[PDB]
Amino acid sequence: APPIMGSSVYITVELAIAVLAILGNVLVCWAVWLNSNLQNVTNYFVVSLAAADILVGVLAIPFAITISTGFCAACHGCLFIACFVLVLAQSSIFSLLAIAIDRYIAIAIPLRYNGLVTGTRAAGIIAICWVLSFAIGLTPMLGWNNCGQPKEGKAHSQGCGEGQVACLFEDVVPMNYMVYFNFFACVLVPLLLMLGVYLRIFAAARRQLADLEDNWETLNDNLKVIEKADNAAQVKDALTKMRAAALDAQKSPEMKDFRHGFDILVGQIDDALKLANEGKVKEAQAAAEQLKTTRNAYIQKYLERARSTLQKEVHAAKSAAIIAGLFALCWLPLHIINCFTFFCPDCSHAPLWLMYLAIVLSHTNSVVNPFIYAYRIREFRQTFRKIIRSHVL
Ligand SMILES: CC(C)CCC[C@@H](C)[C@H]1CC[C@H]2[C@@H]3CC=C4C[C@@H](O)CC[C@]4(C)[C@H]3CC[C@]12C
Ligand SMILES: CC(C)CCC[C@@H](C)[C@H]1CC[C@H]2[C@@H]3CC=C4C[C@@H](O)CC[C@]4(C)[C@H]3CC[C@]12C
Ligand SMILES: CC(C)CCC[C@@H](C)[C@H]1CC[C@H]2[C@@H]3CC=C4C[C@@H](O)CC[C@]4(C)[C@H]3CC[C@]12C
Ligand SMILES: CCCCC#Cc1nc(N)c2nc(-c3cccs3)n([C@@H]3OC[C@@H](O)[C@H]3O)c2n1
Ligand SMILES: CCCCCCCC/C=C\CCCCCCCC(=O)OC[C@H](O)CO
Ligand SMILES: CCCCCCCC/C=C\CCCCCCCC(=O)O
Ligand SMILES: CCCCCCCC/C=C\CCCCCCCC(=O)O
Ligand SMILES: CCCCCCCC/C=C\CCCCCCCC(=O)O
Ligand SMILES: CCCCCCCC/C=C\CCCCCCCC(=O)O
Repeated sequence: APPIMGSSVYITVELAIAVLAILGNVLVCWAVWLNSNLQNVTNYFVVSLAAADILVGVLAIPFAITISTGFCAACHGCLFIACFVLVLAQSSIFSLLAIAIDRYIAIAIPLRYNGLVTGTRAAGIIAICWVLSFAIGLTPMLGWNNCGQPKEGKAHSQGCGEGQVACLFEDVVPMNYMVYFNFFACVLVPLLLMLGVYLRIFAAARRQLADLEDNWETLNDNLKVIEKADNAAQVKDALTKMRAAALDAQKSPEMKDFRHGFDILVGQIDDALKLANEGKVKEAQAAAEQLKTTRNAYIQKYLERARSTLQKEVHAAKSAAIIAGLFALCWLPLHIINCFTFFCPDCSHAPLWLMYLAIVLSHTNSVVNPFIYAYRIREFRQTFRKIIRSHVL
């Protein structure tokens, strides 16, 4: 069948993908620019991500279309249009790796997060990572290429000029770079680091929610113990434990009542302890019952406001992990095909239709991030609606 027929489907699909990558990711950047609530360090790596996805539809996809033709070109010039998408894919990994780290710092040390993780530093890291993306993505241009052994039978068959080659990806980029350097070192290892960072985010979250439920139990159980105690020493024991678990939880209009609610609580425990150390066992049990009023007015509201925040931090970590995981679902096929081309020379090269299919799959990854934000993030969804209603409609 004529090559232009199959090539037309691939090109139409690529262009259709390009439009969707530019539209959806320009919509993300427009939301982060307008909504002040969306302006945080975590969302500055999202804009770096969206920028990389914008450049895929504007440059990487046009470049991919160009190299599918095998047009005659200067080898190093063809080497650039073959390696530019590696820069964009490398930038996406750095951002994906920074979001995972930023979400870990947020849940592992929320108190020193505002000073440690600032916007000006996020900008310096984004700039640093973008430069390194060009260094890593264009390494073949520094010498690790196949321009020293061009297929001159292929170049002559296509009427190429002196110093030109038939611009094909696997003919100018060595496969040991794509497998050992790009896939294993620069794509796989970083994705494994993310997997481990997300394992520690969720581990730190399950632990903290449980430890807050342990204090909530240690208080009420010690209150029940006092309501059934018999002497002043028992009461003094159940209060010594409660004071430890109270100050332990202490560690805005809401933070003012949160600090007042614990002053009352810890103070009321001091009230009962003095009586327990004075031999008054009845007056101590009565003073401890006033904690039941502080509990149903301050403590139970704090426990639930802290439980909700930990849940909101887990929801966001999951949303971030769905973005890095879908990056693997889209890029692993094309990487796994390169491994078969590289590791098994006795295997038939994957057919051209599977290459196209794997190539367009890697490009659909630049369309899906705006959908995860709109689906899994309430603030992004609302801001997308505002832009669509006010400007696009
Ligand atoms: C700011 C952005 C939009 C500029 C984009 C410039 C791009 C399209 C330019 C920059 C370098 C250019 C390449 C450099 C060298 C060659 C070798 C020549 O034998 C074939 C064209 C080719 C392969 C060029 C194609 C177009 C190219 C990739
Ligand atoms: C969710 C993702 C990671 C699963 C996708 C795995 C895909 C890319 C794997 C599964 C089976 C693989 C194929 C199995 C057999 C062959 C025949 C061989 O002569 C060329 C490679 C080729 C054609 C493989 C290419 C890659 C392949 C299609
Ligand atoms: C941990 C996961 C997500 C990373 C991906 C695993 C990759 C590296 C694995 C999965 C399947 C593997 C391939 C399975 C079969 C073959 C055929 C063999 O003759 C050469 C090695 C080769 C080509 C393997 C290379 C490595 C491979 C591509
Ligand atoms: C098969 C169609 C003919 C032209 C081609 C090709 C081709 N063959 C590959 N073996 C290949 N491997 C990659 C990868 C880059 C980063 C990770 S995997 N690419 C790039 O990904 C989209 C393609 O258009 C190209 O830009 C590849 N292209
Ligand atoms: C295709 C079914 C319709 C749904 C569309 C989505 C699925 C597209 C997936 C693969 C298309 C490529 C199929 C494989 C084409 C192989 C061509 C072939 O058999 O080789 C030519 C042979 O040399 C001469 O007979
Ligand atoms: C708006 C920013 C995006 C600009 C992209 C411009 C659209 C170009 C799309 C595909 C270009 C592919 C050209 C193929 C080159 C080979 C042609 C030939 O061999 O004669
Ligand atoms: C805004 C920054 C502008 C710089 C953009 C980079 C443009 C040049 C990119 C790659 C240079 C490769 C072209 C060299 C021709 C190939 C030489 C050869 O094969 O003999
Ligand atoms: C590091 C961030 C800025 C990088 C922007 C991209 C500029 C181009 C980078 C490398 C170009 C190397 C290829 C130069 C062509 C040389 C051709 C030859 O030697 O025959
Ligand atoms: C072959 C050299 C290319 C440079 C490597 C590119 C891939 C980056 C992989 C790991 C970088 C590690 C530093 C980034 C932060 C993650 C560290 C961590 O696990 O906490």
